Amino acid sequence: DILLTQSPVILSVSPGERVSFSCRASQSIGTNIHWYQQRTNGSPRLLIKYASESISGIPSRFSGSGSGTDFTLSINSVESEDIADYYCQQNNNWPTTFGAGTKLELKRTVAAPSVFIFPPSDEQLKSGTASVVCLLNNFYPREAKVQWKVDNALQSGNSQESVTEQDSKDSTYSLSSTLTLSKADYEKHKVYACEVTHQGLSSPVTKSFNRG
Amino acid sequence: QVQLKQSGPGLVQPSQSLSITCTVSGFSLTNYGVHWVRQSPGKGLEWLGVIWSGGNTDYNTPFTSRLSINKDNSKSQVFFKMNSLQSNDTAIYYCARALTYYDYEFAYWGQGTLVTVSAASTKGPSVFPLAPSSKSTSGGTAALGCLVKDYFPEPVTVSWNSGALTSGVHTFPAVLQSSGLYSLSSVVTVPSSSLGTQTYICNVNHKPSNTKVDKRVEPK
Amino acid sequence: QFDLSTRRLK
Repeated sequence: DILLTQSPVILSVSPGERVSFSCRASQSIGTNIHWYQQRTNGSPRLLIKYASESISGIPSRFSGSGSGTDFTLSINSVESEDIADYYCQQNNNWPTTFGAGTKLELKRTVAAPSVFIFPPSDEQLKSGTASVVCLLNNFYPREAKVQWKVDNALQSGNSQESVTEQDSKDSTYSLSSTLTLSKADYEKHKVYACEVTHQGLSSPVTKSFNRG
Repeated sequence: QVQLKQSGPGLVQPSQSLSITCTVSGFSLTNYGVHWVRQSPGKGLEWLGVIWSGGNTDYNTPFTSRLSINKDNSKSQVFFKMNSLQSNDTAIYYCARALTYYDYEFAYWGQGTLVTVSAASTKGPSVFPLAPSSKSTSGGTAALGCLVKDYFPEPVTVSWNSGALTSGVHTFPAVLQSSGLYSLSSVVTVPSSSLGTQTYICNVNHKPSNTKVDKRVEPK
Repeated sequence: QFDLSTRRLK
């Protein structure tokens, strides 16, 4: 099989800049290469066929070049909606094979998260478990720290985080931190606090609530 | 328009078989080949095989013995069946159609079927409200959401107000808990003044367990 | 590395 090597694994650019994706083949494949865009939760979308041929309904900012072993997908001026992974495909040799993909990330201005905290529902407490949720909304860059405290006791290892993929419209991220405890411990304490550290804040932001 | 719609996502026991149906429209199977491609953590995009206009099949070398593709032209259906799945066969499976009948430039894709190979049982989620409050309001914007807890396998879909609410929606990637069940939250920010006037409902759908829940979310 | 939850490289 042809090995297709895409480089680099991650590209990071700002809107309006040109960007180029590289695809190298293990032996010559003429111009038999196609390029695909994959967005979050999406199926691959055909951008360019046969190295440089345009595809109906694909924006003009996409173009391709190359022949032999070395190929390039270009975006002449990057838009926020181009945040995706990109894959090349050869079909000069059976079977058709795909490269491992390059991730496109967008830079933007620093944006501080908005922080919200949600106590567990009475509904959930009926089941014997309490989930306390801390939401950090629309921030940049991705790195942030969430620290839980129950009655001044620092919590560790009893929470999980999830981060959305980069927003296609404003390039920010969102983060959820869920602190999980039993109904019994929850009823045993009063003050529930999520302290958030981020580059866009001039000091840690604490959102808290007293049970009841 | 041209469309490829795949059967719902499902769990497959180890050593057991995977069956997916691809129902097409916008073109006739007697004129185009339908291909099958998957996407795994281990091997990325991987072409599995094809059934041509005339019914001939090709299978990528590693699958010549455990793969079978068939079709019903009159019903516009293509059937994929793979045998003896190990856990590294966990992946997204797609059916695809090319631009020209003989070619491999995949211009049309199915939505993809997330396939989980695991011995565990299906379990539907519980849906708990993430109630808006003053602790979740800022600048006349309130945040609110739904906690979709303790389900297996992935995925669940979540929408808001039956699709009419999409702006300001963030539905988080599922995380695997220690219990081996997944969990996620879906949040939305809205004007706080609309909380007394508008209804907010998260539509949670977990197909593998046939669980559909509409959860109304109110200030407490 | 491809992640089945987001369908994105992680």
